[PDB]
Amino acid sequence: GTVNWSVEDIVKGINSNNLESQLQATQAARKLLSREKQPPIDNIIRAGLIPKFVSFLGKTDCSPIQFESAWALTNIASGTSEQTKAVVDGGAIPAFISLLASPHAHISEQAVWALGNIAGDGSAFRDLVIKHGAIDPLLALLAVPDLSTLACGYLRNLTWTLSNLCRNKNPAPPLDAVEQILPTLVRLLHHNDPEVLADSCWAISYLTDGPNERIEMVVKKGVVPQLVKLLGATELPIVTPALRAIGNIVTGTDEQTQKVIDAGALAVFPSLLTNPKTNIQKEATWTMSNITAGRQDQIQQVVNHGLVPFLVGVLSKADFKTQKEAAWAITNYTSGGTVEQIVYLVHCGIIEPLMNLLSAKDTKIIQVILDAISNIFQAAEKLGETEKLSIMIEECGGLDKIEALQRHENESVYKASLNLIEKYFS
Amino acid sequence: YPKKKKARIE
Repeated sequence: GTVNWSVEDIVKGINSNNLESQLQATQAARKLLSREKQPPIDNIIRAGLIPKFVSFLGKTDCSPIQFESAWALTNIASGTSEQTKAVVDGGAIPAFISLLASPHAHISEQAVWALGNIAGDGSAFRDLVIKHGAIDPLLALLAVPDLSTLACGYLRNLTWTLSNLCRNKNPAPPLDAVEQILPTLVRLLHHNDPEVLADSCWAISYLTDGPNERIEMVVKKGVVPQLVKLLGATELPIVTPALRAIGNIVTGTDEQTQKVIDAGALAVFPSLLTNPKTNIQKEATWTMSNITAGRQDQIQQVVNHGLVPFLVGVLSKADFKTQKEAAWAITNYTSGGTVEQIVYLVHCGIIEPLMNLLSAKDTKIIQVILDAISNIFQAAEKLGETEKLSIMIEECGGLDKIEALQRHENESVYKASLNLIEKYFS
Repeated sequence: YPKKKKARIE
């Protein structure tokens, strides 16, 4: 019937003065555009069909053509920035916002989907969708006593579009829009569907990626305990965004990191720092590094949870990026920690893996490791352990690596290695 | 990050 039409026949049908022929041609276009194998988006655009689809969006007495045109425009807007721009130039944003209030659930869902693609293009189209007033009807669609009564796919699409309205930076979403959206986000964050939870955590991670004031906007709503709970979840698509959000939060002030700590997040890190997924380990070590850069009582809480041995393990064996994050965490620990805490760090066996990592070509990790060693040597000086630590470094082959670093391109590597040799190895 | 956009496929 409407299967495998040529764009020529689609154009012929849409250009006819017969609403039913137009509907048939629009469904044929939808079926062309809904195939995985290279949907002919550019051919549909060149045929000048976008204005006709946008006009069909507003045919209230023919809901099927509304639905078909909405689906076609959704799939067109799902492509490159230029194709999304072609959709937007046709005036589709206000038409989709108007359709959000359609009495037909599938049409409003398709409008949500299209607006999600448009906003997900980037900052400019996101803020334009916002300026057209989509947030109010979007949130109204979710204003029900129990989210469970809503259709699953409908709720998932709503959550995804909202997350896209929270996404992207330079600029970040408007403050008032974020405040308007956040309560519904908090509610979605307690929903039971895995996809809704994952997309809500992704939205929260978007919103926490910025100045401490944005992190505060999010943290004030009291979502950190729920974020930790989800950090403990079994579904990787949930743990990943929850961990990203927690990391972004701990990049803020020490009080926000303390809010993360009080929720019990550290107890989850024995598994996260041994998670078989590389990215989970990497981001968990990055979070730990941003935690060890905090106050001394927070370093002490890291110690009490037995996470220093796990940092040693990650530093000993892990993907190289995770090892970079571990080196950064150790350097922050040693720069901000007490003498007792640095001595404990040494007692857990950090020296040997820290030295083994000095043979890597990455110059910045070498600088980081040398800074950590300098801090440890200061802590030892304060106790008179300088010689004992020097002997330990000699026994594991670290002295050879430092002596080799003396003749290194980077000025700071040069100078720091030479200074270590001159000050602690006579 | 996850997909910015997604088409409705059938």
